[PDB]
Amino acid sequence: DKLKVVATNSIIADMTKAIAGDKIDLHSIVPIGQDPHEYEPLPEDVEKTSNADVIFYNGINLEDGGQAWFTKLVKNAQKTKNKDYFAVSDGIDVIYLEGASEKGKEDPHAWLNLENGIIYSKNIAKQLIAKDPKNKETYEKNLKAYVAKLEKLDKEAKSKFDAIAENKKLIVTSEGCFKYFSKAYGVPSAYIWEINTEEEGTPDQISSLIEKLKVIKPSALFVESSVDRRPMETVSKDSGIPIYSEIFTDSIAKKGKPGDSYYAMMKWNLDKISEGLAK
Amino acid sequence: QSLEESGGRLVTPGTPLTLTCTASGFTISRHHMQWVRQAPGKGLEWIGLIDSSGSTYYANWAKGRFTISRTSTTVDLKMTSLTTEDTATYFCARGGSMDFWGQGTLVTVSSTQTPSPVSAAVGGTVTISCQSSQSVAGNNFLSWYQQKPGQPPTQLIGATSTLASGVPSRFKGSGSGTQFTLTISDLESDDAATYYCAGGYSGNIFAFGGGTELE
Ligand SMILES: [Zn+2]
Repeated sequence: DKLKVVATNSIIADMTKAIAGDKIDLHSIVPIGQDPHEYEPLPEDVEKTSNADVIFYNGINLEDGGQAWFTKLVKNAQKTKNKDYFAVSDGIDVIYLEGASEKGKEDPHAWLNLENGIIYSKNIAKQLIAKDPKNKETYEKNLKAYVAKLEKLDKEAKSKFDAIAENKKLIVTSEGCFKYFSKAYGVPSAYIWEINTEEEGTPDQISSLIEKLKVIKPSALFVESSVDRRPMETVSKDSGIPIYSEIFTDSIAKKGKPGDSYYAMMKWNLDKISEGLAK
Repeated sequence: QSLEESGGRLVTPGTPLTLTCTASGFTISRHHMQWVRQAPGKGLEWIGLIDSSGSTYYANWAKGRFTISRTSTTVDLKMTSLTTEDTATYFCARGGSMDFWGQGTLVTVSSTQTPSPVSAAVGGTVTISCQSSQSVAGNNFLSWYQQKPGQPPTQLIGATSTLASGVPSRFKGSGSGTQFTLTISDLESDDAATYYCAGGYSGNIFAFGGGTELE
């Protein structure tokens, strides 16, 4: 009988594929392209969750809020934390949402720091080995290869942006999801709205970023695969700074497209963001 | 904040027709949308849903005669060949729990879950609307809806025990697996409505029970 695994988003699901391979039955709740903060699970997701031998969720205020979907899911399914479902973010230095609006809440976009993605993967393989010790061999060899593949990319991101002047190191995305990236890789970031729970693209939010750009003008703006592009397109039209590239934050790309995995989305993000900020 | 259906009209059998659910005050790109019909006098019947990502699921009787598509602002229901038995009011409802519904558009064509009772009645006390399902649902995907006549359904309880915003604890939902129960205490004059029930199943199929009118 195959181990039944449920991941909450395509990032976590892809991390689990990289470790488990063909040895598990994997279900991803939030489909590719959809927002993982406010996605509403479907009956098939409730069913596969209740029959899951292990569930992996992000935690740190992505889906585990008080009135959030995952908390309702595991409560209604009567699952126990650290026995059935596990937060793959356990063990990272948390960064909180600065906005006085989101008082005290945590920023969930930890995977944008590659070292946290390694922590995510280590937490995934830890529980896969504990519940399916038959395949401890394969989980460890895939984790070891995955961690190394991510470490090389991490060492690359540490010096990817050294050629760009400090007055032009600004990653501008629609959502303020780059906090862990900025801390880890020395590139400040700006946004329209801080988290997808807020209203996305108000005239004040747009006009504030317009003024922010006048002070620190980057060569390029960016837009996420999982957000409506019209807010960032208004900022781009008004500021005159073109959006250099689509980037990947809260979701991987569809099967077949560039960035259709966590590693590929990070290499894509490093490639495109370094390219755009140059000119 | 609002859903508005359009396109319904009176047609002959075999006439194709397309209905449109237009959203006002929010975007559809991040909500599941269901199409539900209700024949005159008869009860609520689920047709299908379009998942926010784009997947489509339909009832087993659709036979491919009803097709759902979505844009950033509208959801389409393309009926390819209408029969007189398709005479109904066609609603769109948002979300997996069908939180809020449109007013409905009327289509006239011209020339499973069983609630044990059809009716129940008290003055100011307590009534029970019960539910038997053929198969288990996820064990908790059951929802209760109140439908005052000539109005869209209002959702009362989602997930079988969880109240919706602004519904009193007076409405109590219980049950698990196949048997579910809606209990209404402190009965009021405007509790008079036909209380329906909707379950979600494996394969993302939804089904309403028959009515349970209340006095
Ligand atoms: Zn996000």
